[PDB]
Amino acid sequence: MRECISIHVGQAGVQIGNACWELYCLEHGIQPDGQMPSDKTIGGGDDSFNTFFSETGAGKHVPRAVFVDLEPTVIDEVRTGTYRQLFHPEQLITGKEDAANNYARGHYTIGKEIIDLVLDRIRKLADQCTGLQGFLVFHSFGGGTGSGFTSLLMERLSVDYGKKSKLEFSIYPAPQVSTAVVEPYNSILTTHTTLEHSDCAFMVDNEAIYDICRRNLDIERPTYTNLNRLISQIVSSITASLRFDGALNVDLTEFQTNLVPYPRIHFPLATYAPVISAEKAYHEQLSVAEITNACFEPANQMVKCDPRHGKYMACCLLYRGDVVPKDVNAAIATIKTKRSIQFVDWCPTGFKVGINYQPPTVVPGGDLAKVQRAVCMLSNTTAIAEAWARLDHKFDLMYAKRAFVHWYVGEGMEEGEFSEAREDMAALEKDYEEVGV
Amino acid sequence: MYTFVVRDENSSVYAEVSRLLLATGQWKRLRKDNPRFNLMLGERNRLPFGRLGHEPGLVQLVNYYRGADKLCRKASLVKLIKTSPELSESCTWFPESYVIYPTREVFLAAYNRRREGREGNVWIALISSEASELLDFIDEQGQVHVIQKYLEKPLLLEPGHRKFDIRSWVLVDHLYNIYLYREGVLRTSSEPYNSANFQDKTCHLTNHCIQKNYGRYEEGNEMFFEEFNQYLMDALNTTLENSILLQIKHIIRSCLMCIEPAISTKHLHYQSFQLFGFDFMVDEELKVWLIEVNGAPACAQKLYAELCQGIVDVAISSVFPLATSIFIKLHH
Amino acid sequence: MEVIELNKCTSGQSFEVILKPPSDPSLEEIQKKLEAAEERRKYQEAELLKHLAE
Amino acid sequence: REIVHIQAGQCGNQIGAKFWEVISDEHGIDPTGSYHGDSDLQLERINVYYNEATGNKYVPRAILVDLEPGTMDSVRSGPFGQIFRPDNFVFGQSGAGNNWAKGHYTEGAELVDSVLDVVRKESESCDCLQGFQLTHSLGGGTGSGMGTLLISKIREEYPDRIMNTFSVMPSPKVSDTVVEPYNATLSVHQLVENTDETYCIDNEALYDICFRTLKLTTPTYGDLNHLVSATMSGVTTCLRFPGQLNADLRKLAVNMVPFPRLHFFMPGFAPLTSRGSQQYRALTVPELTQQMFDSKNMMAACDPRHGRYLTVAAIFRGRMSMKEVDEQMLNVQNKNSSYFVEWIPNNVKTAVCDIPPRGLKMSATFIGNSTAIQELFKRISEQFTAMFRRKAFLHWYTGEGMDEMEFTEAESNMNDLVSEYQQYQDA
Ligand SMILES: Nc1nc2c(ncn2[C@@H]2O[C@H](COP(=O)(O)OP(=O)(O)OP(=O)(O)O)[C@@H](O)[C@H]2O)c(=O)[nH]1
Ligand SMILES: Nc1ncnc2c1ncn2[C@@H]1O[C@H](COP(=O)(O)OP(=O)(O)CP(=O)(O)O)[C@@H](O)[C@H]1O
Ligand SMILES: Nc1nc2c(ncn2[C@@H]2O[C@H](COP(=O)(O)OP(=O)(O)O)[C@@H](O)[C@H]2O)c(=O)[nH]1
Ligand SMILES: COc1ccc2c(c1)CCCN2c1nc(Cl)nc2ncccc12
Ligand SMILES: [Ca+2]
Ligand SMILES: [Mg+2]
Ligand SMILES: [Mg+2]
Ligand SMILES: [Mg+2]
Repeated sequence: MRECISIHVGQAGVQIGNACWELYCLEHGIQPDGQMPSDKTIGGGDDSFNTFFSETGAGKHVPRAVFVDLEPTVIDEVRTGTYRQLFHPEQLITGKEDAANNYARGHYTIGKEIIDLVLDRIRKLADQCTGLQGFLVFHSFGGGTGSGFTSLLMERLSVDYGKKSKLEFSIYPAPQVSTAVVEPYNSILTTHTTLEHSDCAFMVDNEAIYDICRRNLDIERPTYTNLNRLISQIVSSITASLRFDGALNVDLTEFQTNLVPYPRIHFPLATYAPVISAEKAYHEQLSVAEITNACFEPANQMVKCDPRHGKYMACCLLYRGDVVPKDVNAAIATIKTKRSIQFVDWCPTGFKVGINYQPPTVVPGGDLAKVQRAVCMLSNTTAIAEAWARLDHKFDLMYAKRAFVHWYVGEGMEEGEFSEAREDMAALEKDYEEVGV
Repeated sequence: MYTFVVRDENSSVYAEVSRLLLATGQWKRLRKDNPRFNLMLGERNRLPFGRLGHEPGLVQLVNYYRGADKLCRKASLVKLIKTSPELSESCTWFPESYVIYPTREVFLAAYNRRREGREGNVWIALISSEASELLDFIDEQGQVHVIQKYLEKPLLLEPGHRKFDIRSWVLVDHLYNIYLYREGVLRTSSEPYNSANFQDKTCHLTNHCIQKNYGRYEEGNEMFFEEFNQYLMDALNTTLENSILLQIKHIIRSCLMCIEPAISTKHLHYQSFQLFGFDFMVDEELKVWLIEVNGAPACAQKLYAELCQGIVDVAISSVFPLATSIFIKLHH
Repeated sequence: MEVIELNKCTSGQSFEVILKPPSDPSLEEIQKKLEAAEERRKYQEAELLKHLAE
Repeated sequence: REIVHIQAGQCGNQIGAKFWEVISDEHGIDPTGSYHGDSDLQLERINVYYNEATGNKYVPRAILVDLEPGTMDSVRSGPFGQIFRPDNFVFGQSGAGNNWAKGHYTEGAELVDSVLDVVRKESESCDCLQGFQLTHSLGGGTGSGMGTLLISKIREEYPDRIMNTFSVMPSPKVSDTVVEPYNATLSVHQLVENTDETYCIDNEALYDICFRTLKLTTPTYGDLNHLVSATMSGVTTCLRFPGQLNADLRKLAVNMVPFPRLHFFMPGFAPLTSRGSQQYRALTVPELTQQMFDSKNMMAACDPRHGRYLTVAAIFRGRMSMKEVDEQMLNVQNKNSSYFVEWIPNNVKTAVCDIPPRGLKMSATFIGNSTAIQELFKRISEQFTAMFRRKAFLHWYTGEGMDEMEFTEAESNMNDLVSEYQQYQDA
């Protein structure tokens, strides 16, 4: 057994972390006080779920997690919420004034004063690990803390944990729920600085999650709570192999090996099905073939884009519920004949499949219906670069006029970091084009 | 009001479609780079499909199918037919073609049977009967090009003994309905057909531009369906519908149904339509052959008003409705 | 379809399906860039206080 | 995230008092400072504007400044006058005579240090001071001259805090003295350099609204201040109430101000209401949205169709469909996209607050950074030059030690501000 430490940075990272750990507790039978009746080894163990939970002598199962935000109101809700007993106070870190939607304020001005404290709190968890594998880092692209402080934290983690894998769950900005007009700046700045320090990053476009909630959950105006419960389901599907017995994606290193053949192109596309409303009184349970076929509909992706017009480098299918390999292979044979699934020429055309028999868990009173079977597809397709093209275009429009640049320069950043960051993105988009034509 | 942007000022078709939209009073034109548009009349190269369908509160439509180039480039068309089982290696309405990369593997294998049975053995790039002289031409150029069997026995109009090609305009809407404009046009050669030398190629190349005697038998070397049909009746005792148009509809349907999975926008966050130009060649036996597909065609001055008005009715107002049909729907 | 490396446990199973084969900065540099940025902030603030003193 | 409020001069203290009346009622605080409200959303962010006192009393973090006692006596006599900390009353006796030089250089200089003493005491009690908001007029002497002197000194002692002002622009339609263009031009020069955000409250617009729209034939300052207090309550909603945004003054500045000098906002309000008269039909979300963007609802006498919007912040208050709000706001941008600069994508942000202001079931407040605000500064620049070309009335200022050069400099900077706004209206 090898431990994983989760780090949640900024409002988006913290609130998504809340949703994930709530779901983790429900999936493992861990109560809000940290007790786990099914765990017969009191005070310790090297079970699969111990990758995410440590144990006290009193039988408390404590998330291997740190929450950090430059302002306290969001993490204060964790300190007084349903799962307040779950976390030790020292893993919940807050300042008093946030990055004001400003990457440079989060990375330089305010981040320089709290980075050492955060690394010391992370060191405290690392010392409880017999064989730490790496980190899972949750944050927004658009927030000043989520972008600015995350990139600083990621750099230092490479220095202090050089041999450790680092995975990201990143919230890509969407105007329908976005908060700041400068989020394209913060996204490009943080992506540039973080690119070489991340082994694998799962982007979630709030636009995709928003529309999925409106379309399939019949929520007219989804809130963060609606979005995060859906995101936590996808995050759970992705991390289930780390928390449960199995042969696929059992260590963070395996994510890179299975999903990322080139280091810089390390942004797999997540596609999830089925998303069914709890309110719907009559539902027809979808078969293996139907939910698998849904993995190739852009409407079910975490980022809207067209994989038919890109190339695949890797594809994993993560099933939960009543699924046997025979039906998966049958569904795949049909799908291959009716869909445009092109792989790069230097990669085999194949699916890596994992099945957990336990069907997806849903939070009581939530919006998601209980389903008999679900699947999350992780495909590394060049089509995801459409999202970079979109982001870089918005960046170019504002930066051509230097709009808002004075706010970043005023925090100690140099104008040249804007163009340096943008050039890295131009190279990234070029990489995706070489691999996809 | 509905909003639209114009990003290909060189399009005669959509220049006319702009005016019609403005003339309705319910359409406003924005500047090229304004993102809050309902309709994009996009550029022809590097159209940013990835930026479409991400504007909250705007249903967005574009006049091009992403992925339709696979059909509208000569090299890609040949690959699409040889490798797609729906069309297949032995498709009856596409001439033998081979893709040749200029610094040929199997082309010489067929050309060397050509010398066996002493059959017609002229090919096209640009026309020749000797391979090693068209290949000196391919490589002294630079880009890729296809070499295709030149049809030696075409149908010749009388009087004149003339060669011709048929251009059909086909509109595909956001629902992937396939609409064949009822008006076609024959692009005739004002020169008599000479099969004794292909070096002189004004009687072989039927392009309206390459006809710089031009305008003799009919205005602008354009014979339309009304007259061409009456000709087929007087001359050959048949109709345009029976002898030619059935095969043309079959070919159009086949091509577009083959790529529908790859280019359909049915469940996409943006919507597409596109106007295609299919070019057909008719042989001595009233047999139709597909020559190529144009993804950004122009029209004939006679037909601009009617066809462009039809694009608005079928492709634009169907998605953005306002406050007898000239198309034949090819069913599938 | 080639089905390989099938592994079965009580919790589920995993396997692979093939259709077709193929055709950092140091702590020192971080500390300096953070200090360089802080130098620029303090320079800009000293310029303001100079201007306010005038 | 505490805000320190400062009100200076006659106008500043009169709109400042009404502001505290309006938001005190919205938060359920009475003239004695005791909270007798019904909802806890009233108290969640009460500390932004109120200190807590012995006995669960709420004391506005407000400092009242003037060079003459008269208006401040009226405030302490006013309905809520007993809620302010008595030590936060700082006044002289000589008055400023509608003379910027007196407020900035002579009379004001004698009093400014004792105002900074009160500011320092209020700031030191702050858990984490956001910054300051100043209410003042630009056409007088104390709020204009001493107010901008305070802003300068406040920036010197708190260079990393946000400075926000509600600045009343003079108008010959509502005018006390001919020297108001002089005082306003000198003040705008200060505001361009030493505030992060300035709400341009134009007495010209306030008069026109009372006259043309509210059908008041002879509006008083009390009628003008009714529009001001409703606007000030609106634009501070996201500071005072817990929303999706958790907004503060710095985030407002970061997102609204693409270039540091262009930080002068056009406020707007809907529905437009007169005092002591209640209309009974609530506005639908479409009507709220269309009115809030209407030039007739703008508090700065500028035609928004004469420029382009750099950024916009819109706040809807009341019980309404947020889905309908999103659709209507998207409708405005999509149908009028030429008036929103294309080089700042998605430059219109919306917030919703369930609590409506007193007397209304739904309201909308508009905050616009429009290049059309240059019309306001051009107007003042023309009135300034009409007198300055003859050096008329200058002796009131040279008598306090000022030189003509300083007038020439303020004129040039404001004309620069005008041309800088023009630069981005053509882009
Ligand atoms: N999906 C999701 N997105 C969120 C959530 N909270 C914020 N966001 C998104 O994150 C972006 C803003 O970043 P935040 O995380 O709120 O900001 P921050 O990291 O706390 O940084 P500062 O507040 O600027 O110091 C916007 O695009 C929001 O849409 C959330 O709970 N779920
Ligand atoms: N296999 C073939 N057999 C006989 N004639 C052929 C032929 N291929 C092409 N041609 C003749 O050459 C002419 C031009 O060929 P082609 O259509 O490929 O060029 P092009 O792309 O410039 C015209 P467009 O783009 O309008 O379709 C045709 O009109 C036809 O008369
Ligand atoms: N809107 C509004 N404007 C005022 C009020 N009182 C004065 N003014 C304007 O402010 C300017 C006079 O400044 P004033 O505040 O009275 O002088 P000060 O005491 O020296 O700051 C003129 O432009 C007046 O029209 C008021 O109560 N409301
Ligand atoms: C143009 O983009 C913008 C404009 C303004 C703002 C933001 C982005 C992000 C958060 C801060 N912010 C706001 N701040 C405050 Cl105090 N009140 C607001 N009321 C309505 C809307 C926004 C408000
Ligand atoms: Ca145990
Ligand atoms: Mg935050
Ligand atoms: Mg062509
Ligand atoms: Mg007065």
